[PDB]
Amino acid sequence: MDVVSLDKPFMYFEEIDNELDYEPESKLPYQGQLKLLLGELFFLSKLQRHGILDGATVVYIGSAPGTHIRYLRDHFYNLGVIIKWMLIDGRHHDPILNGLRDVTLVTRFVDEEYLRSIKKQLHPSKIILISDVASGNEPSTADLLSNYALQNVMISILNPVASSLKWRCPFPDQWIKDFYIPHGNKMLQPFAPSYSAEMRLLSIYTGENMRLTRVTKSDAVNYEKKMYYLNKIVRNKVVVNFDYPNQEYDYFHMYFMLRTVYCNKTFPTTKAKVLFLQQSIFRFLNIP
Amino acid sequence: NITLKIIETYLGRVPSVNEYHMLKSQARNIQKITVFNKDIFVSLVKKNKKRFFSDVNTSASEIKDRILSYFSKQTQTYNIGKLFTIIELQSVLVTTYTDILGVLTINVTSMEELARDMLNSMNVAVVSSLVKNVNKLMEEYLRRHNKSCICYGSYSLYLINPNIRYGDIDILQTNSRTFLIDLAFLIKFITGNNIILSKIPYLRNYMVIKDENDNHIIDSFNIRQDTMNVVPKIFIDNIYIVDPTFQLLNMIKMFSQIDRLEDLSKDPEKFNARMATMLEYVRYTHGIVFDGKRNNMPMKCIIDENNRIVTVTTKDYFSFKKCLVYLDENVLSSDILDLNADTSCDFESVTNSVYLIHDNIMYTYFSNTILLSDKGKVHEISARGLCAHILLYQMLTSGEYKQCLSDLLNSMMNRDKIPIYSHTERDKKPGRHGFINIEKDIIVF
Ligand SMILES: Nc1ncnc2c1ncn2[C@@H]1O[C@H](COP(=O)(O)OP(=O)(O)OP(O)(O)=S)[C@@H](O)[C@H]1O
Ligand SMILES: Nc1ncnc2c1ncn2[C@@H]1O[C@H](COP(=O)(O)OP(=O)(O)OP(O)(O)=S)[C@@H](O)[C@H]1O
Ligand SMILES: [Ca+2]
Ligand SMILES: [Ca+2]
Repeated sequence: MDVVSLDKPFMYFEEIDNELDYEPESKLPYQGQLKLLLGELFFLSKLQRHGILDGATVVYIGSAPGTHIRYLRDHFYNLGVIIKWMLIDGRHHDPILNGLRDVTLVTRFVDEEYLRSIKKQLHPSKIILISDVASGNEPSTADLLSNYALQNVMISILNPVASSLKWRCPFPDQWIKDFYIPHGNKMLQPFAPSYSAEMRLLSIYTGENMRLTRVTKSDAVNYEKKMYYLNKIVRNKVVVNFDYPNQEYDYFHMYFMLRTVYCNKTFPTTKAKVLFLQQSIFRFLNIP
Repeated sequence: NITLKIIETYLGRVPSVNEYHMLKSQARNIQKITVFNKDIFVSLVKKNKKRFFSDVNTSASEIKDRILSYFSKQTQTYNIGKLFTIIELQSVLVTTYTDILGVLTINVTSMEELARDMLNSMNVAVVSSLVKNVNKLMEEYLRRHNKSCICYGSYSLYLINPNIRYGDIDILQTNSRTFLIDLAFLIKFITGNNIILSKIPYLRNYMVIKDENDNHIIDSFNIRQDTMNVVPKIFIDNIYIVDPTFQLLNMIKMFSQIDRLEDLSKDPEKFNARMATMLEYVRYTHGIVFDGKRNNMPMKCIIDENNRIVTVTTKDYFSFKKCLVYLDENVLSSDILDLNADTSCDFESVTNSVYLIHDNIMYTYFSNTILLSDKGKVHEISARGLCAHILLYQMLTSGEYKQCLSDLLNSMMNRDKIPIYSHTERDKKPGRHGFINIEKDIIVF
């Protein structure tokens, strides 16, 4: 009919092995919070796994309202991972983040000056950066470029050991000029909008070497086609060899993310663990 | 509504606008604190003092005041940050003290020569009394918390060989912080002296309690239930100890660290006893024969000094052709991400490294210095250390390791000392020195 069988979902952009010409003609409640929750839980779990999360200060820029962050915070807190959360945004965060000694809420728009300020304040704390900065229709290429310039500024000043940055390449037909972004893995996001080309650039820095790679209009053509193929073909399929209550691709993808998450409760099978985590997450986000 | 009355009672005054807003969400834990019977607690702490700290001369009255004083210091604290701290720490006592500290109140000598032989070939380089009390308390602790606290090092070997002398008791726990906070308070209340809990950056999930004068009291490494479940353990005297076989493996990896060899020369006798005890155990437990025969062990280790990666040809003993051992953990972590590998096996402080088998190549990190016998040449002491590091993984995953372990030990026999020409440095591990300062109402991580 329109089903498929896969060994695994596409975890990173580089894995997508096909393309389709985009076509200008191209659901869950709080699905945006679920998108961020899964991606960050995945990112932070990876850092926990490789030992960099331990004792770190997670600096989150553009985190408001940040309801989902209260879930991440309790998850790691209950695993006994010591973390200092610093949530920064021009706007206010959800009240459930208030009254917690390990989380600092800062309401203010970041600029170079401010970034330098908290770096002095946090030093010598190991810093983990997560950026979800925006700027109302679809952002212009000029706004996106301004955004990536700022994210680079964050990295260069804050000198984080690892980062997760919002990454959506300007569309081909709206190219301005080439620009640079940190070297890293471009993590695909389950539950992102139907035709979203947005992903999460994950980087683990090596000493004083900020690696910067150029993004070209040619790369833009590629981003648009690969993502269109993924959104149009792959994400619309039901995965038949995926033994789960919901065989939708997005749930299949989610499963490969949640299976990497640690839990002190012991389960018989990975499936039982992922099921528990999923319910726990949906329950928390008020998703049926 | 009821929240305000909770907060007002807790603070012993009427909540200012800011205070009601800030503490509003903690209303639940605060009530738990207020409702907690402070008399039974004073009783509990006293009972504890008599069984484990009788030699501490302080008034039962002196104890009571310290305690009641702490459970009411909110009524005199107006800084919101300090308040959040007091509430956090008080809750740990209210919710966990009874379960943690409350419960507390109800063939070798033959291998000695083999040990000297092995150690001599490697010899080529160049604290408050509260511990006596805390130590005795941990002896009982290990017995009442078999599932959440495991022992290793001296004490664990002392239980096997009473001749072993031990200065402290090394433990891994699934609840270090809660435990350390509870213990810190117990000591604070009995002693009256301000202890500080601190977290060390270059150690994984590590925390230590030091006294008013920075004297070491007790430390602990935190591990998740996953890790605790896979750590090779043995049941002895109603306590779990890390399998002496696994500890032997770590000792071998440990001698690769320059500092440790320097310790070996200062006092060779200290290590003979522990070495011998473990050798004994393995021979008896795994039927390992000690003939100077063991081939392919010291499996070729080639250093690429510029990229700081030691290649270990393992195709003789394992399914994976080789094992790339990184000396910089951040480089390993980044390279693993580049491989799109999301499920590297982590064992935290137990191995101080992740292990990944990808396209039949193992990727891992070595946390000790790598000794060199010559330019670009790995010293056989480090080669055994690297080999031992890989075997830890085999043990943690119920894989094959017996023959290799036999080969490893036998290769340590009848060896001529080889001088150390140089060594690699460990990678630097960034981070702040965190701490909890009870009397100052400060928590900084
Ligand atoms: N020290 C205490 N202070 C206040 N409430 C307590 C205390 N101990 C127990 N409780 C209360 O009694 C219940 C739990 O009893 P337990 O804490 O498990 O046993 P226990 O009386 O502390 O035994 P001890 O440790 O044998 S020596 C809960 O309702 C607690 O709130
Ligand atoms: N640098 C290291 N590398 C690998 N393993 C280590 C290292 N340091 C310690 N270990 C392991 O942890 C064990 C205990 O640490 P220790 O401090 O040596 O305990 P201990 O020798 O029993 O205590 P004392 O004061 O010397 S009696 C050692 O026997 C090793 O197996
Ligand atoms: Ca010890
Ligand atoms: Ca110790």
